[PDB]
Amino acid sequence: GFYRQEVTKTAWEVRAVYRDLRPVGSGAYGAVCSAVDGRTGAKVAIKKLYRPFQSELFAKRAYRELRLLKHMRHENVIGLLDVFTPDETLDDFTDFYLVMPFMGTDLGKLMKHEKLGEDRIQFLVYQMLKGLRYIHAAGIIHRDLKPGNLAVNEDCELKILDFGLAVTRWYRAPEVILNWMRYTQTVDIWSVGCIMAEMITGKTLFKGSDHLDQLKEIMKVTGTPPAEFVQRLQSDEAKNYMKGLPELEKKDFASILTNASPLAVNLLEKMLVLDAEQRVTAGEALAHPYFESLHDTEPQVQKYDDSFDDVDRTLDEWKRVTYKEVLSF
Repeated sequence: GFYRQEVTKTAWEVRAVYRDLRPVGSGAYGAVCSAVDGRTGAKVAIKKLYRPFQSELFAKRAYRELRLLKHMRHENVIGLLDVFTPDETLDDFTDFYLVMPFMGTDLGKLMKHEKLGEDRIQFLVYQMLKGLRYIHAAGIIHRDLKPGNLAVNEDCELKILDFGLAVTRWYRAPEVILNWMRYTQTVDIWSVGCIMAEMITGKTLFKGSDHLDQLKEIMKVTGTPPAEFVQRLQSDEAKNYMKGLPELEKKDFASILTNASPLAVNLLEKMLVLDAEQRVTAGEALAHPYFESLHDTEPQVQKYDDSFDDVDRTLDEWKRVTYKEVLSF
């Protein structure tokens, strides 16, 4: 009395090298399939961009994603193995595909599926910080680091995803919630801290309903910042808001993270401070004694020039520049 049917029937056109296409995930900007590279035999992930040239905004974002992926060459940062288009000429150019190493899962699902002891947590945070140090050395800020953006394979190797293209705010720095200061690289550090805390205790550290509730939950732990920090804020609304907050003392992280080693508590105390200038950088965090047991952790990477991304272009010009990028691979 019933019949089965596939309802989403999207069509892919990929190089003959990649065999065994299998869906993995979807997204607003593209869909991902697993495949096997016939040459090396390695497992790869192929992302088909979702209508990249339906609008000038989508085209700009696809071009920036492509250039960011081409620029980064680090083991803890997702990179490009290949880029291709099935279209034969520029006038027919409508779809292009990105090829990346295949990661079995992301840290978000892993936190609910797997036991994460001290050693695996240490290694994962270690890889996060190395990838972040590489990204920051290139002058790029992730700005939206979360467990879903951290891919992990079977070897506990980690890669950062969706960087520079800026669930939503439990891992956002306080300067991102209120937009009260110019963003620095250390915003990503805050995210790591949150993630690391959630890795240790198994509970979201700062889980708020609305934005102001997020800041309430944050300052319950960090305490109110000194008035001097409030006077250096750029936003006037945030300044007036922080003025009228009742005084709150800093809570001891050992009481918060009851099942954390002293070194973990120390590193987290240096990561989760309200003033971004007082936060350790990725390199300083990597030098913490918490990572002493791991092999030593500057990257020589060219500064990323975003001027080419900000050139005002028509859709035809976006298609031509993206086509050149695709063919230049």
